[PDB]
Amino acid sequence: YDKITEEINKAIDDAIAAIEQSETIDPMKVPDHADKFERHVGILDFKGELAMRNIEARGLKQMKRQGDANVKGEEGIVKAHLLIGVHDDIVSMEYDLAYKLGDLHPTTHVISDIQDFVVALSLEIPDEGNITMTSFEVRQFANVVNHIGGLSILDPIFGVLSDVLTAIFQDTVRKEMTKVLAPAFKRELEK
Amino acid sequence: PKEEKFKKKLEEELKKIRERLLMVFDEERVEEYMKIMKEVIEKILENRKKGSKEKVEIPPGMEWFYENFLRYYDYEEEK
Repeated sequence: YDKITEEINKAIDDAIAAIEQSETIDPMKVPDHADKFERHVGILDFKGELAMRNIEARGLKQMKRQGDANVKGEEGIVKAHLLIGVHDDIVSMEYDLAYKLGDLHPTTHVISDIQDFVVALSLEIPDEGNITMTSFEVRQFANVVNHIGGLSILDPIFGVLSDVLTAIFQDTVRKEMTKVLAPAFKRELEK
Repeated sequence: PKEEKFKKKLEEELKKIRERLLMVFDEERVEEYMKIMKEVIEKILENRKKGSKEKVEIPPGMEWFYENFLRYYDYEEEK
């Protein structure tokens, strides 16, 4: 099993090294997003809209394999599960947020910090030869800390925009980062 | 001393909060919310002044403000 684990780790580190030398990964562009939101905090009821533009992720170049590759032997087929992470660095997204709440329509630069950004993948290998990536997904972010310019941490507008942007990250940003990360890993692993 | 400067900065932050809320809601709701926030602030400060670790009772919806004001106060005791 050690030969299998070493070959998988070697392929994964070669993959990661090729990925880190791609200008698409750091910085990574994210498609512009816009949403409507309703949030009820006590007596305050916020009904508004927001638009994130020029979204850019930084810190993915420090991607590293986390732990030994999980090797499984099922029905004469090798099945691996792996985690590749950026601990010791934070993935940081910078973007321009234009939000509208009633008469207020400000436009501010925002910096959101993802802690413990890590991706999970699953490989299927016929024991004779060749690697097939069968699953790939960016993990649900442990914590997304938003730094919105112009707003105090005490401002209710800050709390509302923070909650809405965190939900947007746990949905839209995660999926659009998966759309970039999955095919490149597929290329390196299956070649 | 430093706590007077803290109180002044906090009152300035509250003034800005009120002025921005008046751009979204009506003055009745804005001022009532300001009252709620000040009550929460005074409870938190009174709790901390006695070196207590017991959590204060927070009205519904103000838990986010509870955590954010705790962080804010801790940052300003560092600074």
